[PDB]
Parts: sequence; C-alpha cells; structure tokens
Amino acid sequence: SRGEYVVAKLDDLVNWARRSSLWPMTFGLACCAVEMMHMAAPRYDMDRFGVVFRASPRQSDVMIVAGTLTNKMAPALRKVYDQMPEPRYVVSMGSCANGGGYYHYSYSVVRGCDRIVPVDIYVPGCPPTAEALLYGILQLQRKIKRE
Amino acid sequence: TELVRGLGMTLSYLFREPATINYPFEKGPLSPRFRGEHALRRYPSGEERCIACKLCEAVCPAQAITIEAEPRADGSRRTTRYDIDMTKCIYCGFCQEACPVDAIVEGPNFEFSTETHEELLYNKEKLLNNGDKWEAEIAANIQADYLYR
Amino acid sequence: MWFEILPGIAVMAACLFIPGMATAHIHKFTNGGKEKRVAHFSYQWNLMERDRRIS
Amino acid sequence: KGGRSSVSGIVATVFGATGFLGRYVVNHLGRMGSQVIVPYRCEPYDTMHLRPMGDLGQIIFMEWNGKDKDSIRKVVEHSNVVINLVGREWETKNFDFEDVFVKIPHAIAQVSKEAGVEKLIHISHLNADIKSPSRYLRSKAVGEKEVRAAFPEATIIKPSDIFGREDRFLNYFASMRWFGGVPLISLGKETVKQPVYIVDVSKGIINAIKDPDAKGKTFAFVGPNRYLLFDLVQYIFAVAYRPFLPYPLPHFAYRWVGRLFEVSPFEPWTTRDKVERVHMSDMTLPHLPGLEDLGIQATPLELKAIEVLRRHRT
Amino acid sequence: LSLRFNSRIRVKTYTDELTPIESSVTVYKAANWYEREIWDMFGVFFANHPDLRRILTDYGFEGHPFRKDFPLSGYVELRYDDEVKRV
Amino acid sequence: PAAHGVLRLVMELSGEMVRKCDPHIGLLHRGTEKLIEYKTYLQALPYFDRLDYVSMMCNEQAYSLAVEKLLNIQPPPRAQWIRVLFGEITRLLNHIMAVTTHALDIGAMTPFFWMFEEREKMFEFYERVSGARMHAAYIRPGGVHQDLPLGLLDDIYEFSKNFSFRIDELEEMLTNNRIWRNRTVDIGVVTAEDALNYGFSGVMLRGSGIQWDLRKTQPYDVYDQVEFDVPIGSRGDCYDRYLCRVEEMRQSLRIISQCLNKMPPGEIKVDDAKVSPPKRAEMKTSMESLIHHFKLYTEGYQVPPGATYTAIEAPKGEFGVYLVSDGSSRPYRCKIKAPGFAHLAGLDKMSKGHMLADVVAIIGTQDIVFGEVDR
Amino acid sequence: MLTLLTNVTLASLLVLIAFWLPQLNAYSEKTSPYECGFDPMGSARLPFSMKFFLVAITFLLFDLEIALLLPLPWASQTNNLKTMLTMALFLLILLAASLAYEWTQK
Amino acid sequence: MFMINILSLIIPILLAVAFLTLVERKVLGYMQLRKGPNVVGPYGLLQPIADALKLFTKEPLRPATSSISMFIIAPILALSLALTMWVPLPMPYPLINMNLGVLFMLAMSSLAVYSILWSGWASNSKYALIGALRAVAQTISYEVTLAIILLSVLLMNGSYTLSTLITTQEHIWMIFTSWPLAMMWFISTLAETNRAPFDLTEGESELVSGFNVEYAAGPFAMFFMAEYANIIMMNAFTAILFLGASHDPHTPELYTINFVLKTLALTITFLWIRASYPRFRYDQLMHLLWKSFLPLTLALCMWHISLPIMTASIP
Ligand SMILES: NC(=O)C1=CN([C@@H]2O[C@H](COP(=O)(O)OP(=O)(O)OC[C@H]3O[C@@H](n4cnc5c(N)ncnc54)[C@H](OP(=O)(O)O)[C@@H]3O)[C@@H](O)[C@H]2O)C=CC1
Ligand code: SF4
Ligand code: SF4
Ligand code: SF4
Repeated sequence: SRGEYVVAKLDDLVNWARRSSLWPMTFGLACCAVEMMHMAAPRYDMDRFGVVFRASPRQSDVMIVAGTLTNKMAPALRKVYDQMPEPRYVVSMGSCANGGGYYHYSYSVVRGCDRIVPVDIYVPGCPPTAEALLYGILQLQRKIKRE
Repeated sequence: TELVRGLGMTLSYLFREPATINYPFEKGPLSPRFRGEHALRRYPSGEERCIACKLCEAVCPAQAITIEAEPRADGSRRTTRYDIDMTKCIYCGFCQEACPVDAIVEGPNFEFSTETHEELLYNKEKLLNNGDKWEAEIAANIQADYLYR
Repeated sequence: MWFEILPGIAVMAACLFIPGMATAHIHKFTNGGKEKRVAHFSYQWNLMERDRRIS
Repeated sequence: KGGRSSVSGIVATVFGATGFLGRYVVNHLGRMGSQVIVPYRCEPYDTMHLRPMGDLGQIIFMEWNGKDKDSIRKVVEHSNVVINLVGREWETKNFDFEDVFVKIPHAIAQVSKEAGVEKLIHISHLNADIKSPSRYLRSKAVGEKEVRAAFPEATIIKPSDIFGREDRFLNYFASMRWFGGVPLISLGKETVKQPVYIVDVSKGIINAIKDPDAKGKTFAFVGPNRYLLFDLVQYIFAVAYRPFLPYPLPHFAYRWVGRLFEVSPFEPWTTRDKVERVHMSDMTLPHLPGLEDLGIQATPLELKAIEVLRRHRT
Repeated sequence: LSLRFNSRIRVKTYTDELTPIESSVTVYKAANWYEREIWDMFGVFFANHPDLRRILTDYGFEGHPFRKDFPLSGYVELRYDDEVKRV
Repeated sequence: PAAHGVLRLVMELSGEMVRKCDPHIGLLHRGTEKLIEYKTYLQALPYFDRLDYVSMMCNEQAYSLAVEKLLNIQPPPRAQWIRVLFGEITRLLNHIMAVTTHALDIGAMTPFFWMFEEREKMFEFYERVSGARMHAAYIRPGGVHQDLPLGLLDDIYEFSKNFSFRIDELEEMLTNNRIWRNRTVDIGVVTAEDALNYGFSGVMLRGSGIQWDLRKTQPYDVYDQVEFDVPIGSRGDCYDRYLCRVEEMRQSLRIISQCLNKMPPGEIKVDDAKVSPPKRAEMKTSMESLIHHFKLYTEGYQVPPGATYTAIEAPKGEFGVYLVSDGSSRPYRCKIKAPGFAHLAGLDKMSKGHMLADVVAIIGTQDIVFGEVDR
Repeated sequence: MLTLLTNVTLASLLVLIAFWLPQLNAYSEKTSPYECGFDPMGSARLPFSMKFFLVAITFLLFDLEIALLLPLPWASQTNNLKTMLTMALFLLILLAASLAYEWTQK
Repeated sequence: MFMINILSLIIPILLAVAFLTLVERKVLGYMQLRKGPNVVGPYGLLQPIADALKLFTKEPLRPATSSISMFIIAPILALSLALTMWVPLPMPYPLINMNLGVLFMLAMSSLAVYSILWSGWASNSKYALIGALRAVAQTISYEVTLAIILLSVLLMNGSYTLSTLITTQEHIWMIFTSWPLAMMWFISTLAETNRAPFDLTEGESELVSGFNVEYAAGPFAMFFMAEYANIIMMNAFTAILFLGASHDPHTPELYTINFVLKTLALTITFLWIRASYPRFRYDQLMHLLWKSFLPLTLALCMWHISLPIMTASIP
C-alpha cells in the first residue's frame, strides 16, 4: 500500500488506456493514402486493434502523415497539428515524408515531415506495406506503454 | 423490394468467415521477389562481396546511396563508408539489379520502423549486420528466384 | 466467427435485464408482495386514502 | 553561411530547457544550426517539441539527474560550453528549495572545471542580492556566489523576469482575474518592476557566447521602462479587456492566502515564495555589465504584450 | 485530335520572354486551366485571357520554374519556428 | 475526407447552395517534370507510378510506348500480352477504387470493405511478379522486366472466375438501391459536344453517349486481337458513368479470358542489348554482355532526338506523354498529360447551382486523383 | 423531481470530472476554431435562406394542428359520435388541405 | 429507498450504451467481413471502458472563440433528457405510472434536438452552424409525422397511459393491425435518432463530424453517449408499443426476459441498416417526408379514427 505502488497502478491504467484505443486522423496526402486504407481493409483490419479513423482532430489524437508533403500544404498541416488535443502524437510514413524521399530535391517539397511537426515513430517504405505499418503502430503502443 | 434485397445481401455477408489474419501471430503471404530492408552480404568464404564499382550510386534515382572507396592494404578494392538512407530510398530495387557481384540485396525483411530519424541513415556496418542476420533467408530467396532473372 | 459476436451482445441484455427486474421486485419488497398500486384517478387514490388509516 | 544546416563550434549543455527557458535559446542556436545537448530530467513527451528545432543529428536528449555527480558528468562530457538553467519557483518536496539553487549549480561548476569546459554560464534574478523576504533570491545568491567561487570565469545572468506570452509571470497576473479582483498590497508605488523579455534575453545569451568580452562579467537584463506595478496591471487588463478590479489588502492576509494555496499536491497557482516575488521591486542599477553591452537593444514590451495575452481575451 | 477521322496533329509557335501572345481559350474551349499553368511555370503571357493566376506553386514564390535555368532546389524553404510559433 | 486530403475547393456558398466552386490545385505539386529532366530515361520511369498511383501499371505502359516510338523498337509479343494483361488488372483496380470510394463519399461505407479484399488479392499479384505490392516498376521501355513466375497464371484464373459474383453483388447493393439512384441520376449532366470542347476523356465522354474510345480507335497493342464491348452511356449523369465503370469492369474481365487463352512462349525483354540489359546468367560470363550492362546502368541508353505525344486508354481517361529526346540519355522535356486535369477544369461549369452534397458526389464522378492533377 | 435532480447532478458531475482532471496546457492557436486546417475567412454570419422559413413555418402551423389532434382518443368515447365524427375528419381534411395548397403553389 | 431504484435505473443503462458501442463495432464489423474489436478483450469486452478512459483522460479544451456557458450546458442537457426519457417505461412495471407518459416521451424527444441547436450555435465554427441548422431541419420535419402516427396508433389502445398498452396487446400484437404506421414509426425513429440513411447531423464525410466537431473529450463523450441512449430507447419504445407479450403478474421477470429480446432485436437492426444504405442528402431527406410519408400518415390517420366507429370497437 505504498503510494508508489498505487502510482504504478494508475500509471498502468491510463497509459494502458490511451494505448489501447488510439484514434488516428489521416493526411493521406499522396499515394500512401491507399496503403493506409489497406490497413483498414478487412484482411488486416486496423479496427480490431481498436484504432479507428475518425475525422476532425478534436475527436482524434495520433496522426498519420501518409504521402508526400508540399510547400503550399504545410501551413495547413501545422494548423491541424496545433488543433489536436493533448496528448497528441504523429506518425511519419513511407519514404514520403521521412525526408522528401524520392522528391528530396524539388522546390515545392518540404524535405522531412519532421521540419514542421515533432514526429513520433517512423515507418519507412515506399509505400510501406500496410503490414509494416501495422508493426509501426504496434510499436507506437509499445512506446506509449513506456510513458 | 430491392431495399430489403440489399439488406438481405449484407445479412448474407454476415455469415461468411471473416477474412482477417491474426497479425502479429500470423503474417501475410509474400513473394520471393519481394523488396524490403537492404543488406550487403558476404561470400561463403566469409569475405564481403562489395567491390565499390559504385554504380549503385549511379543508378539509384533517389541517389540515396553514397560511397567512398579506398584501397585495401592487400590492394583489393573496398568501400570505406558505404551508406544509404531509408529516408530517401524508394525501394525500387534498381540496386538489386545493378550489382555485378550481386553484393547489395534488397532483403525480405520488411519491418524496421524506428523511433529516430538518425537511425534510418544506415552505415556500412549496419548493412553488414543486416546481412549477417538474414543470410540464410536471403540466400534462400535468391536461390528461389535467380533463374527468372 | 459470427457467433463470437455473442459475448458482446449478451452483456447488453443482462444490463438491460437489470432494471426490469430491479424495479419489479423492489415494489414487492416494499409493498409486501402486494405488487404496487396504480392510482391514475382520484377515486383509486381515495381507496388508498381510506386505506393506510384503516390499517 | 549561418543556417539550419550550418555548423558552429557550440556544444551547449542546457539543463532544464523543458520550461519557459530555453526553447527560445535552443531555437536561436538552431537557426545558427549549432549543435545542442539538451538533457531531460522529466519525461520524453514534454521534450518532444524540442525535436524540430534541430537538424537531424543536432539536438541530443540525454537522461540525467542533478543529484548524482556522474549523472551530470554525463551531459558535460563533451560539451564545449555548459549553461545551467534549473529552478522551480515553488519548492518541490524531494528537491528541497535550497539544493536547487545550491548543490546543482555547484556540481555543475566543479565538473565544469574537471571536464575542462570552455565556458560555463548561470542565471540568477536581479534581486538575488540577499534580502529577508523570499528564500529564492538568497539561495540563488548562494549558488551564484558558489559557482563564482568554483567557476569564477563564468559569466552570470541577472534577468529581472523575462517577458513572454507563455511567461509564468504576465499570464499569472492576467489570470488573477479568475478569482475576481487583483490583490494589491497597497496599490500604486508599493512596488515597481521591469521585464527583459524572452527573445531579447535569448538573443542576448547566445550573443554573450558570441562575445569574447563576456567572460567572468555578471550580466544583468532589464526592461527599457520602469513601469509602476499598478499602471502595469492596468495595462494588462487594458490589453486583456477583462474587467479591472484593484484589490487593496493588508500585507499579512496575502501571505495567509499563499499558505492556503501551497497546500495543493500538484503545482499551486500561488505560493508564499511567489508572494514575496510580488511586492519587492527590482533595483535600478545599470553599471553592471548587461544587455546593451552585448550590442542588442531591448524590444519594448508595449508592442508585444498583445500577442502574449490574446488568449485571455473574451 | 479529330474524331471521325481519328487522327492527331500538332501545331506550334514561338514567343519572346516579353511579347504577350494572345490566349487561345475560345478556340479550343478547354484551355482555361493551361493558360494559368504556363503562366505560372513560365514568364509567358496570354492576351485576352480572363484570369491568369498561380497554380502548381506556393503563394509568393515568385520566379517561374521550368525556365530551363532556375535551380530545382529553388531559392527557398519553409520550416516551423517556435520562437515566432510559425512556419 | 471528401477533399481527398489535397484539395482546397473554396466556394462562395449561399444558404446551402454553392454559387461557384473554386478549385485550387497544386496542393500536392511535388514538382515532377523539373526533376525528370535531370535523370536518365530508365531512372525516370518510377515517377510515373508516383503519378496516377491508383492506376500504376498503365502509366508505365504509356511511357514505355512513348519511348519505343522514339527508339523505334518493338517488344516481343509475350511482353505485349503481359502489358495488356496487367493493363487490365489495373483497369479493374482503378474502377474498384473509383466506384467504391465514390460510394464511400456518399456514405455507403460497406461495398468498400467487400471489394478491398479483392483488391488486396490483386496486390498479391503485383506482389508476386514485381516484388512490390504496388508501384511495380515492372514495365520497361524495352518491354517488361523479369519474366513472371510459373505458378501465377492458374492463380489468376482461379480468382478471375470467381470475381464476377463479387462485382455482381456489389451491383445488387447499388444499381437498384433507389436511394443511391436518387442521389445520383440527374447530376451532373454535360453536353456531348461541350465535353469535346473541354477535352473530356474516357468515361466522361462515353457518359454523354459519344462513341469514341482509344483501344478500339487507335489500338496500340494486342487490342487488335482482343474482343470486348465498350459500354456507351446516355444521359451523361453520374449514374450512367457509374454503369460505365461497372460494365467496363466486366469487359476487362472478358479480356482476361482471352489473354489467358493466347499467351505465347518466347522472350519478354527485347533482344536489343543496346537497350535491354543482359540476363544475369549471361552478363557474368561474356564481355559485351557485361559492358552493355554497365553502360546501360551508368550512362543509360541514348535516344534519337525527337518529340512525341503518345496516349493510351488509362482507366480515368487517356494518359498522355509528350516528350522530347535531345539525343542525350537525359530526356529534355516530358510534359505529362493528366486526364484528370481537364476534368477538374470542367467541374465548375458542370456544378453550378447544385446542392453542396451533390458537388461532393460530382467530384467523385470525376473520379479524379490529385496526385495526377498536380503532376 | 427527485429523478430529475439525480440525473442533472449526475451529468454535471461528469462535466466536472471532465474538465478538472486532465490537468494540462491550453494555449492559443490550439484553442483557435477548427476550419479544416486553414484559418477561417470570417466568423459565422448570415446563412440566409427563404427556404428555411418557407417550410419551417409550415412546421409550426402543423404542430399547432396536432396539438388539436391530441384530445381525440378521449373524445372518441363521447356519448354522441356523429356530432363528433365530422370534426374528427374535418380538421384532418384541412390539415391535408393546407398541405395541398402548399403542395402546388410551389 | 426509491432513490436506489432510480440509481438502479441509471447505472445499468449507461453500461448498456457502452456495450452498445462495442456491439456496434462488432456487428457492423462482421457485415464488412472484417472482425470488429477483438485484441483487447479477449472478445473485445473490456474495450468500451478503455475507450471512455481514453476520452476523459484526454484534455478537453475550452475553445477561444466559443462562448463557454452554452458550450458546457448543452451536453448536460443531452445526457439529462436522454436518461430522463427512460423513467416512465413499463418494464413491465413502470418506474412511474404517468397517466400520459407517451406524450411525455414526445416532450423529452422534442427538447432533445434543441441541445443540438445550441451545440452548433455556441461552437461558433462554420461547419458547426451549417450542420446544426440542417440538423434541426430534418429533426423537426420528422417530429411532426412522428407525433401524428403515434397518435393514430394510440387511438385504439385506449389512452395515453403506457401500462395499458400491455393490456391491449394480450394477444394479436398491435403490429398486425397497423403495420404501415409501424413502418413510418420505424423510419421516423430512424431519422429522429439521426441514424443510418438519415445521417446528416453527424454529416460525416459531408461535413466532417457535423455539429459535434468542436467538442473535444468529455462533452463529446456526452453527446455520443446520449445519442446511443436515444437509439436504444426509441427501440425499446417501439418494442413495447408494437410488439406485445404474455404477462403473468406473478412472474414479471419472465416478461422482461422476453422484452429485452424484442427490443434488442430492433436495435441490432439499425446497425444492420447502417451497413447497408448511403445517406439521403438534405433535399430528399425532407422530400420523401413532406411529399410522401405525410399524406399516407394522414389517410391512415382518418382511417384509424374511423375504424372504431364502424367496427363498434372503441377501446
Ligand atoms: N522571467 C523569468 O522567468 C526569469 C527567470 N529567471 C531565471 O532563469 C531561469 C529560466 O527561467 P524559466 O526557464 O522560465 O524557468 P522554468 O521553470 O521554465 O525552467 C526550469 C526548467 O528546469 C527544470 N529543472 C530545473 N531543475 C530541475 C531538477 N532538479 N529536476 C527536474 N527538473 C529541473 C524544470 O523542470 P523540468 O525540466 O523537470 O520540467 C524546468 O523545465 C530560471 O531558473 C529563473 O530563475 C531570471 C529572470 C527572469
Ligand atoms: S512513398 Fe512511394 S508512394 Fe508514398 S509518396 Fe513517397 S514515393 Fe509516392
Ligand atoms: S554494385 Fe553492389 S558491390 Fe558493386 S559497387 Fe555498387 S554496391 Fe558495391
Ligand atoms: S533501393 Fe531502389 S532506390 Fe533506394 S537505392 Fe536501392 S535501388 Fe535505388
């Protein structure tokens, strides 16, 4: 009945809670939108992991950033990131926006997604297979659990 | 009528067996030709294969690769800092095709999502370690595939 | 498969099951098995008016 | 060219940047592209927004503790310069109010000696000069004098409350509306203060590393105008547009209030230490080395309070 | 493209950096988008065009791309900056 | 969600009617054509998958034609049969995605999940032959990359025979579902000539009943040797376009039969080693082989200087490549016709005065993909 | 009244445990209104439509009618239905009639 | 001890809306072939509480532009009335024997949507205002036909009291007598509750989560929760009102055992509607009502006024 014991219990409770049913919103900007959808396709079904795509950041937390980013687009991205409730996360996806990837050298790309938002896990691919993504988000839960 | 028809249709799809695989515990079908994590790999002799013909740099569209060869003390050609960055690599598999000595190989592994950007930018040693981890596996794919090449 | 829905749905039923029981017996528990008494009209209340005092 | 990709010799170590400081200083380092090693005591999460500021390999979080000696030996271990920041206003339990201003700067100073650290730098409030009210001015005076006794060639910051929209200060008196009135011990000239501000102070610090002359000199940072506290708060609700109620008060009762509000387990809105942060005016001494000596000119508060407080607006 | 005789031809011209050639929107009908395109990917101006304006760019941005010179990496970049809290 | 992640259709709506939709593309202008110019032909090919990414194969086929004309070179026939075959499986991919997500935009939700199972089974094929689930840089200017594995064709057979029940059941949830009818049946009609003035392409033409179609009209491959019925629309309303989508799915499903039944043995890359890299067993054991290998990957092949405009029946409409070889191994300019671009241009004419939901559906009948628009 | 009080107090309790609990940092721009990314072109003003009231008023004048329909179940047991029955039909006719008039004056 | 009876009415129902959410994702999942939530359960069962904890734990911002008072008071009213409508419902024995509680069900149902109007008004956002407005349109537009057809099915039970509605169904069930009105009641419950084909208040893809958007954590949980309160509740209402059952007073529990079936059998159907039809759009949504449902509701209404006299069958 040490106070630290109870704190360990509540720690487990809320971090398990948040990690157990996070609700992505998605900028499926480019062509990695479709692979995102195959995560939600029946064959892999993101929903069984509890995650469910719900639009409008205010009702959502973790954010996927599928697909290539561009200059005009960026400010909207920063807006949306700011309007999310704490404890917000994000997830860079593909070689897309990890750092421009294929389009690393053009005037309109904004290199990494990192340079506008504080990314959590990366999921390299081009497109990443939806399953590699799945390993991505599970890894995200194994990072929340350490919160 | 047609309304209840379609409604009866989704009733009918309730009774079919669900398509989901139980990942992680089960994992989806792939192919011998599938492309994923890179990994330089050795001769059976234990010697490394790479010989810095450097055209892996010369054919990658993302130009992810950077190479800086210097001579071995023995006098054999070798890399000093072969490196690559998954941040820019597009997994097109041109490198897989290009290598004359068949050194770099696009490995079967497809999962290596990571916390920090700096980890993506693989060093040479990292690629070798990937080549060590998987070698029986990769050699299996290439064994199963090369005739079609 | 689809049968696996059932644990999800049965938990519904029991929950909804509870009030329907919980009220119906509380009445009997309070009323001594008399199973409550409605009084929609002034007259029936007049019977409960004549009552209580009689006991 | 100085830039996000630009190298610079800096390998700063900024303890406790997690707070109002020093996301700005790390920023102005970051626009230079200069490397930084900000180390976290807290949790990774709050630190996360620090990440963009760098350029791939630049920013490097490191786990540490201020109490273990070697733990502080960690993040200094390759730092060219080290810059102490740590300081909670309201005294946490486990970190007794004294060590925070004494031990930690001490270990920082002597380890700064052993590691042969090229520069060490430290902050203390202008009123750190010893006074009976408030234990922070004094404890910080003690660590000030201590690091000066241990790393004498270190320059020492003396900022009389920087002004920022986030600020734990201006926002605070902005938020005093929530109770109702604004507790003035006796209104008017009962006390009078000046604010350095967040960007000016930051630019000044990094410029201080940019200044060869800023060696052991004790730099002090002061607002352009000696705003009276009453007219100041008057300007606060003049920009926050909230109703303004001066609330005159016998001096003891306000401390009864601070004792009442130190009770909360979390982070109390007010504390008796803060109560003594209230009514004591800043000293006007300019002769010490300071902000303009760096060549930077202060940005007036008058044009910048609006952005700071618009969130309070109805 | 002609349809009934299913076949394609390809007329073409030339233009100064500064001479304003006329817009051809009325003649081929579906050319309204293109006038804007080439205007923002080049300097060239089309006369009698209802509305040239930027597309395929950022807002300001200025210099036309595809000018055969002009670096692909351009002269600029956005980044978010916390001190001003803005990209 | 209806803006497909990259559209900023600002509009001056009334009470709830639109008065003019004002599309602002370029929100995903990654800047392609500038990049292409700096990279040799073989290194430019992947960009095309990155274009109309839903229809990844047909773009590659468009390009490989665009070069082969300049290069004056003809693929061995088997390669042409693959090129048409996957051209068609991709035809099915885009139509699935189109009809489906167009339904999802108007809330049908379900048909989606019923189909992406299948679409996933198709990606099992791209998976199998190309090694990538999609963006299969597999079509080559010289013809085709690796030969396809022996175990494949029966597998395609086994699927294709059973797909039709699925498409049919879809059709039972939609085509009669009179709620769906009412939502999309009087919108958004376009005059058959007025289409032509705006240069609408593919299905957006056939919906207004004009006969035209490039596979029948100016056939480019073995389409000479396949037989299939093009489905003309009538009213030009979204509904007719929908039925065109479905029926074209069935017709592609007809093509698969014929291609399976006449799939000749032979080589797949062109013999000309000057353009097609040598097979690995060979390059490792004879000099010229290794040299042409080496130069094909270092400098890459040269093309005669010249200019052209190829176009093919991409599922969304004709896909058009205008490119100009300077004679060097780096193509000088490679303007890329994007069929979606014209459509989206025609949208605001097509959508004046319509209710705000209907403009959402009508964006979907345009079946546009912004990655292709912004090029 | 007791159940009303327990319900409302319940809900209010949920509100208070909803706010005074997460205990984290609100700040400007995070608190700015949502507008699908890009900032609003202006605060909400006048989505005017005649097509609102042109029907909504008709709602109001039917709802007044159904207000007269309500007595019917009890009126049905009156001693003299022939005196009633016409009226029972009558209003409904006018209800329909009203609608009918609207139906075709566009 | 009436208070513990009330508490006994309110806790189980909240539990029921939680598990309703879970069932929703389940069945609605299996229509899609894909399995619903599963991994956290073992059968998913533990999910909804993890969900709610995820919400209430999460920060619920007070919007800068919003007026705060309306913004807070609206959710309160939503759960309030969503629960309060439950009180006079015969299961078999009503918690309250209202002489005319049906009419009261209409009263609560009619104050329900007003909360939506505030929910979108104080939210200040463009989407908030537009979506809220169209929402109120569809809602009222359906409450008129709603209340008329409910009237016409009530002429024959006898009176507005609910318990009698059991007595009047001691055999045949009301539904065989007047099913077409049961259809219109069904659909009106399918729109008043703002559900599947009549989907507009949420807007979804049409208006990115509609009125509800600006609400963040807890208040969102309240509107969500209250919404499901209304769905199960109109379902139960339809159940008792169109589907009678054997009732031995000596064993009331038996009846309830039957009743939750007959109502659950309805609620599932909404989900099995949700998996089936695309939404109407705001024109047609009101078109079919004013043009098509309503006149039948009237003709049927005069007809049902007229049967008891011609049949000499007055309740
Ligand atoms: N206007 C002003 O605010 C003025 C400030 N100063 C001085 O300058 C310094 C910078 O001010 P400011 O940054 O606003 O204060 P902050 O509280 O914002 O910064 C202090 C940071 O250091 C961390 N920290 C310090 N010591 C410890 C410890 N032992 N354990 C864990 N965490 C620790 C704090 O908690 P954590 O990192 O753990 O979250 C916090 O993040 C202060 O020390 C202050 O006295 C001087 C003049 C004016
Ligand atoms: S990842 Fe592959 S698909 Fe997604 S954007 Fe980068 S390139 Fe296009
Ligand atoms: S080909 Fe493989 S081995 Fe030959 S140089 Fe390029 S990388 Fe080194
Ligand atoms: S992976 Fe594909 S792209 Fe990245 S280097 Fe190897 S070949 Fe070039």
